[PDB]
Amino acid sequence: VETISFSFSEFEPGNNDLTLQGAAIITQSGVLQLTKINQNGMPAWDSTGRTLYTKPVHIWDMTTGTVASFETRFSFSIEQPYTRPLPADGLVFFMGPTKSKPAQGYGYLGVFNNSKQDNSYQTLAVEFDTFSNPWDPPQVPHIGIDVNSIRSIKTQPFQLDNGQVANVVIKYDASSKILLAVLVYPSSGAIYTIAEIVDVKQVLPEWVDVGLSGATGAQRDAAETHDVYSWSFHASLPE
Amino acid sequence: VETISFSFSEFEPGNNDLTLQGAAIITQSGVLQLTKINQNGMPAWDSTGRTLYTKPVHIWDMTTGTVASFETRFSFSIEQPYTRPLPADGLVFFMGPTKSKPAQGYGYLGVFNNSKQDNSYQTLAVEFDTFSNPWDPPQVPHIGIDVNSIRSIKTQPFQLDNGQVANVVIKYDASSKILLAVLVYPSSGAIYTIAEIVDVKQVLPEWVDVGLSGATGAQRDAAETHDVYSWSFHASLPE
Ligand SMILES: *[C@@H]1O[C@H](CO)[C@@H](O[C@@H]2O[C@H](CO)[C@@H](O[C@@H]3O[C@H](CO)[C@@H](O)[C@H](O[C@H]4O[C@H](CO)[C@@H](O)[C@H](O)[C@@H]4O)[C@@H]3O[C@@H]3OC[C@@H](O)[C@H](O)[C@H]3O)[C@H](O)[C@H]2NC(C)=O)[C@H](O[C@@H]2O[C@@H](C)[C@@H](O)[C@@H](O)[C@@H]2O)[C@H]1NC(C)=O
Ligand SMILES: OC[C@H]1O[C@@H](O[C@H]2[C@H](O)[C@H](O)[C@H](O)O[C@@H]2CO)[C@H](O)[C@@H](O)[C@H]1O
Ligand SMILES: OC[C@H]1O[C@@H](O[C@H]2[C@H](O)[C@H](O)[C@H](O)O[C@@H]2CO)[C@H](O)[C@@H](O)[C@H]1O
Ligand SMILES: *[C@@H]1O[C@H](CO)[C@@H](O)[C@H](O)[C@H]1NC(C)=O
Ligand SMILES: [Ca+2]
Ligand SMILES: [Ca+2]
Ligand SMILES: [Mn+2]
Ligand SMILES: [Mn+2]
Ligand code: NA
Repeated sequence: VETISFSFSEFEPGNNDLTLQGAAIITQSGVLQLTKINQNGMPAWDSTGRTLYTKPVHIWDMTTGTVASFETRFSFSIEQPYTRPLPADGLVFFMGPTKSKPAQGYGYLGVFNNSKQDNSYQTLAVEFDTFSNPWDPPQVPHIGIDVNSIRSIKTQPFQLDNGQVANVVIKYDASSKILLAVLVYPSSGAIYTIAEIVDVKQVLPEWVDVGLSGATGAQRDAAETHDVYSWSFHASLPE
Repeated sequence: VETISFSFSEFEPGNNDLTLQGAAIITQSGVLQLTKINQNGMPAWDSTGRTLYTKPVHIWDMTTGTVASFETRFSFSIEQPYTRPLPADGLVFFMGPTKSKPAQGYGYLGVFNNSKQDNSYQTLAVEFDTFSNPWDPPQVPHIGIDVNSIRSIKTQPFQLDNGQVANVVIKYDASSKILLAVLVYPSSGAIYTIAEIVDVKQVLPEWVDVGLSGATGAQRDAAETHDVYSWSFHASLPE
């Protein structure tokens, strides 16, 4: 069995196990600020930032036909400090082709280039979307399972606990082809779940990068924090 | 859309919306004790108890082919206070034929009669199993998805937080046929998930009872509490 796993209980600046793209920085206190926080402590609009795990993950093999099972977990907080305009745009965990660079910001969350359903993306993502774009359901925030498109195949509305920490669990079972995501707010005890059938060999390349991305909006103060406090991942490819 | 739903933030004695079976009592403090607590506060062995919602739930319709989606949530605690022997047996949420009475206790959890795979059970269940029977995985406790058998089609080990309250979310989407279950321990933050494909059209009857059952073990002090503090449910049958 070919397995790979990492576990960041906090984030430390400088360590070359994570690549920081765009606006993403790691604070001295250990927080991954995906999008920019101004000097006054307020989130900046027109910001996009990602991080990628530096080593690639073997997810499936075309010769042997085997598909890996995987699971990722992270804790994040989104603080929306303004009533007007609406906050934007969200954060997302995404898996796709290696050596990728930040795509379009705003409602494309740094992962996609437009709203088109296109297999050439080769990207699977679980989004936590805070702004209702024309391709979105009306309710925000919502969890979404994104398969080669920012237009989710499945969405689940959830109520933001503004400024508080959420715990995310995402798991894929290759035998059932079930992709599963759970959000828990320890502050309130709220639990949200979403699941859908994802055939990974049809979606992802054989080797992928895993990463996290966030984006703020396209007009002044259409913004919110996208802080991540911890991140772990594990995959096991049968041989 | 044919919809049914209930919600108990606590339980009160006498409420005719819940039928109590076997050893199940509702204390004055509002707790549903599925299995017998002795007068010294210690859980009794050789105990089986269940509760049923008094109204049936329309899960699917034969003439139209539509299948309902549903979700249940409850909080429970299991305390294992004896150092010997091993505790037993667990508790379970189950859906099956209406007007049912308690089945066999011990490892059958008050829901099944034997360890057979028998489609005439017509019973779907999500178990939280504390004793490893010959048909069980070796790890206990574990979550299990039971389809017409106490022999789970899928299990997930989890670590008991002795005496602490756990929150359970169980969700079924009829379109993807994904049955999902989540357990969260607020006391520790632990999160556990499990999911598997279930075609309730081939499993459950058209109308079902929903319920909770618990059982202690078959020898002295092979026992533990099975207390439930809240229970909610919701099903929506498309038309
Ligand atoms: C969202 O949009 C991003 C911005 O466009 C995409 O990124 C760009 O992707 C293109 C590939 O389509 C990259 O361009 C290539 O760069 C390589 C390496 O230098 C060149 O070898 C390659 O050129 C050769 O192939 C071309 C056909 O593709 C031929 O036309 C050409 O003659 C060569 O034979 C090509 O470079 C371009 O060639 C055409 C010229 O007009 C152009 O000037 C020149 O750049 C490009 O580098 C890349 N940009 C960035 C910032 O990454 C992005 O695409 C995804 O990511 C890239 C890296 C690839 O992995 C794609 O397969 C993938 O789709 C896309 N993002 C997503 C998620 O879709
Ligand atoms: O307000 C945040 C959203 O902005 C969207 O872009 C809009 C932009 O703010 C401006 O108003 C422009 O004139 O219109 C576009 C809408 O097409 C952005 O697409 C969305 O994701 C949010 O960031
Ligand atoms: O110890 C608890 C378990 O008991 C199991 O029954 C056993 C019983 O305890 C006694 O030892 C008897 O002689 O053997 C049986 C095993 O067949 C019970 O089946 C299990 O669910 C637990 O309750
Ligand atoms: C389970 O036991 C009860 C009581 O004997 C019986 O009525 C029921 O038909 C049994 N079901 C199965 C599948 O054996
Ligand atoms: Ca959006
Ligand atoms: Ca058992
Ligand atoms: Mn969305
Ligand atoms: Mn079991
Ligand atoms: Na905060």
